[PDB]
Amino acid sequence: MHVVYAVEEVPIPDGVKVAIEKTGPFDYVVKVKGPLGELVKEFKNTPVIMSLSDGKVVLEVLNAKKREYALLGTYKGILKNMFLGVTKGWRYKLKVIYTHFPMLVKVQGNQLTIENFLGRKSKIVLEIPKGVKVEVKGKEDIVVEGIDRELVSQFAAAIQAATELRGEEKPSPHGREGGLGVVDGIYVVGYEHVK
RNA sequence: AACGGGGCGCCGCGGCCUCUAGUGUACCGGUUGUCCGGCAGGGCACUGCCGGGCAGCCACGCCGUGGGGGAUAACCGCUGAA
Ligand SMILES: [Mg+2]
Ligand SMILES: [Mg+2]
Ligand SMILES: [Mg+2]
Ligand SMILES: [Mg+2]
Ligand SMILES: [Mg+2]
Repeated sequence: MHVVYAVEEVPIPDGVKVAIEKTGPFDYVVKVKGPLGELVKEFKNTPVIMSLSDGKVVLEVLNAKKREYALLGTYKGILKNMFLGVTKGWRYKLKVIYTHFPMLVKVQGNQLTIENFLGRKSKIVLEIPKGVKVEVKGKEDIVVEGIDRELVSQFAAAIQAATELRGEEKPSPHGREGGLGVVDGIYVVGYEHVK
């Protein structure tokens, strides 16, 4: 379809300061300062016109096709996620599932390490990025907290994918005659806010 | 079974000659037949033949011969609207 003009509005919440700066012909840099910290995002080569209006961010498209009109909801969702990150934060939870070999997960510094995964002598080591806090709850839960939902979710995805094997090392998901197979690893169980 | 850790080959490539092996009509010795009168020394038998063998060359000998980064393929995921 074709759109002569479309507009969307994201209401800025209390205590959150938004700055929008034009760094190019169609580029934007957005800074969101909240109680929990600061978030910075870039929107490059975009048809969406972003502006500020008395506590709201206005997103506008003029003479847009479907591919340009779809960007309004995406930018709205990104801005809402940034606001919720600076206000309440983000906290992703992961579960540690083992069948015979317990997987010792530990956070030392900005390395997170998994030992004894399936009895492997090798140890999985992951570099925790800036602005992500990793905590190990008991022998079964992992918590990743931050103010960037994309960064926190990406790190949780990396943690889950570290325990998934590929190639010839991939074990059979199901057992003999249809039972459960060797399903061992760390599974992202969900998300919530810090506050 | 596997990841991970330790050890070593085979194939190829590039060098080297210390060792070992080959050659080595440089060199040294033994010996057959005949000629130089005999001994000695020697000619020829196309090194006469046999044994050893420096240097050099050489392999059948020795030495070196790697991890990493980037963008990616097949795809696997995060966020995410229409
Ligand atoms: Mg060679
Ligand atoms: Mg000889
Ligand atoms: Mg004589
Ligand atoms: Mg004569
Ligand atoms: Mg002769």
